[PDB]
Amino acid sequence: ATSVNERIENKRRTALLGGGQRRIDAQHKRGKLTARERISLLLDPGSFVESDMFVEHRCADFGMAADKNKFPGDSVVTGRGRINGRLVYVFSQDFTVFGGSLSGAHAQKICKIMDQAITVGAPVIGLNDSGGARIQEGVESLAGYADIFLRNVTASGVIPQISLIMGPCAGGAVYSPALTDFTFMVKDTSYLFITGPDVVKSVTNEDVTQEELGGAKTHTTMSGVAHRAFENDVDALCNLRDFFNYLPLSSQDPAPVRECH
Amino acid sequence: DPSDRLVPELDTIVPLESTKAYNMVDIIHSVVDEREFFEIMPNYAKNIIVGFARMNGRTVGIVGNQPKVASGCLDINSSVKGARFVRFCDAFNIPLITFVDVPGFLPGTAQEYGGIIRHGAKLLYAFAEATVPKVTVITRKAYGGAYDVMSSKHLCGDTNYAWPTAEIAVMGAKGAVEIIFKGHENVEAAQAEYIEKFANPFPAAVRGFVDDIIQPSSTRARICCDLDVLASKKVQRPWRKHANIPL
Amino acid sequence: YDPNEKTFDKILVANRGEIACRVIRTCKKMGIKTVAIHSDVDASSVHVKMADEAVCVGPAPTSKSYLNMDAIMEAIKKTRAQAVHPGYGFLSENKEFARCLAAEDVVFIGPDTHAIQAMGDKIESKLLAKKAEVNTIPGFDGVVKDAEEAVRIAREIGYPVMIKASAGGGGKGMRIAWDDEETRDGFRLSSQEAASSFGDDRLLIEKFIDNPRHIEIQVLGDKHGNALWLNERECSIQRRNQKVVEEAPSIFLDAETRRAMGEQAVALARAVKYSSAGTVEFLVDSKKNFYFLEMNTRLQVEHPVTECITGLDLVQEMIRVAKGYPLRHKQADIRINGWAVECRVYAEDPYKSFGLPSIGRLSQYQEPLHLPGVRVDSGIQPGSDISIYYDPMISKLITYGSDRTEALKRMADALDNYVIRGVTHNIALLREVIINSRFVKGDISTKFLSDVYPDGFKGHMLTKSEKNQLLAIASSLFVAFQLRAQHFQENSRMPVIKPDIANWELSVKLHDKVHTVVASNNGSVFSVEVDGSKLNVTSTWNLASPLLSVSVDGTQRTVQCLSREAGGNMSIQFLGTVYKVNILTRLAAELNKFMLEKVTEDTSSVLRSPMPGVVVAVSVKPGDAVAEGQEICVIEAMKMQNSMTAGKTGTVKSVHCQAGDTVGEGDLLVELE
Ligand SMILES: CCC(=O)SCCNC(=O)CCNC(=O)[C@H](O)C(C)(C)COP(=O)(O)OP(=O)(O)OC[C@H]1O[C@@H](n2cnc3c(N)ncnc32)[C@H](O)[C@@H]1OP(=O)(O)O
Ligand SMILES: Nc1ncnc2c1ncn2[C@@H]1O[C@H](COP(=O)(O)OP(=O)(O)NP(=O)(O)O)[C@@H](O)[C@H]1O
Ligand SMILES: *C(=O)CCCC[C@@H]1SC[C@@H]2NC(=O)N[C@@H]21
Ligand SMILES: [Mg+2]
Repeated sequence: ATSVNERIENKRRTALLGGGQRRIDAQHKRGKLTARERISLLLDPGSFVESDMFVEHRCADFGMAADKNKFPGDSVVTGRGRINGRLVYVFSQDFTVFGGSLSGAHAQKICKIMDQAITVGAPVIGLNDSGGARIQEGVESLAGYADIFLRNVTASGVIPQISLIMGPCAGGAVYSPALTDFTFMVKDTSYLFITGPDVVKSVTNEDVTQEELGGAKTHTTMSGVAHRAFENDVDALCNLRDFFNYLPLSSQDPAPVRECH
Repeated sequence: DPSDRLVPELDTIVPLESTKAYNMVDIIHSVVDEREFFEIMPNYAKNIIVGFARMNGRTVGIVGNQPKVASGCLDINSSVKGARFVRFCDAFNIPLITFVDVPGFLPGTAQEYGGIIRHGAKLLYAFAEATVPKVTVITRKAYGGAYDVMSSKHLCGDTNYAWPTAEIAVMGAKGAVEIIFKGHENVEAAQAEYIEKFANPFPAAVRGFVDDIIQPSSTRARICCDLDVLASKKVQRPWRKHANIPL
Repeated sequence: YDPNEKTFDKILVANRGEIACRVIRTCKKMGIKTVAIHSDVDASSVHVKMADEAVCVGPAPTSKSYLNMDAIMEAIKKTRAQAVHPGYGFLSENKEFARCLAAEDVVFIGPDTHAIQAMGDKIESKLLAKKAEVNTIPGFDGVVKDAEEAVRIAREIGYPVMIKASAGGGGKGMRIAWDDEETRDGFRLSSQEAASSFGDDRLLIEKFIDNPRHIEIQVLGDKHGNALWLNERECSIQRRNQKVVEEAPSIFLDAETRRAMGEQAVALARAVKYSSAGTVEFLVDSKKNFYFLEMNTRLQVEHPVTECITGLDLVQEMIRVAKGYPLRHKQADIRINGWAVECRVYAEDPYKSFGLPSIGRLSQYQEPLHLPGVRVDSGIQPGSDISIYYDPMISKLITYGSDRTEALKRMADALDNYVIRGVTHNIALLREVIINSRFVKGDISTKFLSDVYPDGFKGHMLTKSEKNQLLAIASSLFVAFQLRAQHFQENSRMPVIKPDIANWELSVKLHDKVHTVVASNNGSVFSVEVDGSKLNVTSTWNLASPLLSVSVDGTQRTVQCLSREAGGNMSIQFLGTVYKVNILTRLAAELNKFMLEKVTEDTSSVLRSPMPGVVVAVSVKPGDAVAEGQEICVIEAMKMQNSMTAGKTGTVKSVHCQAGDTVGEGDLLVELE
């Protein structure tokens, strides 16, 4: 008798249920969805293959050596699927686990997915929702950010890249959507800034709130960082599918041709 | 001009306290041959330094920060000013030499309303796309994503060095202490241990993110020998008509 | 340098600069552990790293770092130092320091408290000298209380009489009068200024000596009652009553007068019971008459130059005396061996009032240690900084030789072969003094600098031949740079076709004149024709070394290229002085006549705030006419303090920004120029 089977079920249920039911309820309280159902809505049903499900972070400092600070998946869901029959690679970030802060495993999974996509020659779609770099990791988060930036720069002009912010993205994670071809946001729930309002108050001594500092309207009306805005997530995902129906799979293929009437 | 000339004057140019400012143009004059430096745009966006110089007779590109102006923080103008020069040096096979002293990006409402993200991405892309050999030296400061934007090791950099007074950290010691040990509500000692173990270049050195920690007086010799070695660099990239600059 | 004899094991050096380095050298050569102190600023000095342990003493100002008694007290207690060395200045004269050190267990390297107390005041010193049957300047006895006393005394001593401020000193408080009404107004002025200077208000009347020579006498004593006079010295070239050029052997005096002065100094030292190294100063007139004036109870700054002529180590002997051993020499064991000349290098501008303090950071620093018979005593290294709280002292250059002429030539060569970049120095003045005809002949006095340059120092007046040499050297260097610019590497795709120009026609502008120069290259030899005159300039033509030696018509010259610009401007240091030239081709010179003269009158009155940072403090006082050597204020911004320091003379018409004043960028701070 081996307990290596019930362990698989426990790990799978922990990955599917995220970081707790209370955090999921808080997420739904603000009218914001979860990563797995986002991926299910975006991709065709029955065609999503998940990879790197059992990956865990290797931090051993500031008390995360205990079990209470250990979560499989590490606040990111990656895999491949099909949209209207055409292959695509997609990654989504989970705000439930450590606020979506990026760590070694998170960046490693993204880098592996991007490497597979550039090798095969398929587009990349990213749903960005992260609180920034993991503060306790140290230089590891900086290394992950730099590697992701390098892979974003390398793949530019070879395969299309799309970013879709659904939550508060701050810190150094804001430079990855800026290096992609197109950027979209969601009204009243998505934010994009480098420094928080508290730092603004501390430094320049001028009163400002988060919404006017990094809201969807600010970046979509007179800032030129985002391309379009959507009121909620389902309509945003439907429009993202419609837009992806336009783009070719790679720079080596001609513009798509569809039946006309 | 000998390539192994020592520069003992740099052993104390960096103040021991972290609140004082200094001139990077002095260091640039110290390192380059015959102390000749053709500065580009000297009166525009004075928080960054770009220009043309020679090392062992070979033309090189110089990029660095100016802590005397705006504490060396990056802003909208300096981003494009450095990015265009880096791209031009890339286009014609000119090596790049980098001096890093940055605490982050300039904050406020004007920079965010004006689109600081696009120009930061401009500079980051200009450094990441580089194929010519690059040597980077860290003098005092490297905080946040500015360290990655400033030609870190993970952007296909060649060699990186750090002075003994340098240090690499995610963000400020005070902020890190107040955001990590929130429940403990005791920052009297925690700050002391945090600055004792992380306010030094050792966490980056032990991970291999920087090659060695060198004395400031051997910077010219190290850069000269590295540039001589790295003259035959060739790197291949996937085919494409052109890439997408974030302009 | 015998180490067999047992001496102290640890020594403390409570000073800074070159003297600390010399003391550390002397103790290291004797195999003695050394202890050093330093302020917060001087944490990277040569003397703090050249020693072994270091003990901070306090902040930057000298009132709290080197004059702070308690800090030194715990320094000795922690280091368990068996001895202490004051150097010169600072606490080398304060008697309370000596007594408190000698109280518990610590020996003080210096004179006893009684001797310092005796020769610490100008009134008792002259009385003791008169009791010591040594010659003294005739003058009034006692302190004059009113101008009536002064004038009646002036009846029997004459008009050339100088009213002197009793005690204090520092080259101030001496006023010259020649008339009864002049006497009374000078007495009133001295009485008024005595309170401002020191507050003692005691006044001294003494006969002025016209055209005096300052002859310097060195004496050494012990605790066993033995005194030696180590020849003499002459310190006559002074500005602001401070010596700059010193000569160890005196050319004025003969053996008889030297012996008489030495015997008088030894007798005075015996009367005072001096038991350390000390000095006695005399004034000698034209008629070979000498009078006593002041005794310094400390180590003299001019000790190395009198060590060169005798081969004796003053610090070693003084340390041994402090231990208790008697002297190993006799008065018949001291002889004069050759000649020695010493000049003092200052971080000051010799173009304004014979010297004005300056600040900066040294980028290049090299000493001519490879030249024959050159000794350098410097407490500076490349990368060092010159502050405002201390002496602008840089280095002491000492040369020796078989006679006066060889020593002077060697010192001139060393001055020409000395590299300092970053701060302005007085090397030009020092090199100009030693080549003067009067100084070479030997007719100098305390007022030598006040009459040879009535309008102040202007530089080196170069003759026609020297002007031609300078023009030829500048043209040769310009053509050498132009020729070096054309040496590229092989490309194998587009070969380079070098131009075949033969003769270079140039136009050189020096001062307010234009000279036509024709230059030709024949390998490593240049043929230059300057207005008909023909000269040949040859050298190795190294364009990277700071020092370049050239041969102009056989004569060997050393030049330095301080600055060079593509516009034709060039700064070259020739014969010590810095000359600015403008070199252009004939076509460029002809075309430059069509350029309108650019006028830059500007306003330069309102000093708008460079950045929105808040002015944390304003060190200066409203309404200041200070030219240089001082900053204005410090501005705090973005966790950083930035200072709008100005090296330009800006008159303060009015101060608009005070301490703790918030100002945005573009706001007038202080009305300056
Ligand atoms: C490379 C660039 C850098 O060096 S960035 C340095 C970090 N500077 C910062 O200001 C911290 C970044 N975080 C933020 O700015 C804000 O929290 C933002 C991103 C706006 C999040 O908004 P908000 O929805 O209100 O967060 P929250 O109050 O719900 O917090 C919930 C959990 O999220 C986590 N979180 C957040 N950021 C990080 C981070 N950088 N690293 C690790 N964890 C992070 C928090 O730990 C928090 O957890 P908990 O539930 O309070 O226990
Ligand atoms: N009776 C006098 N007659 C003519 N000149 C005098 C007379 N007394 C002083 N002087 C001049 O004033 C200056 C005195 O200098 P000095 O005796 O060194 O003062 P000091 O400040 O006590 N020196 P020191 O303490 O050793 O640094 C000299 O230049 C003298 O020429
Ligand atoms: C002081 O110790 C640090 C607090 C101020 C933060 C400043 S603001 C701009 C720089 N960017 C960053 O992330 N920290 C720096
Ligand atoms: Mg005197």
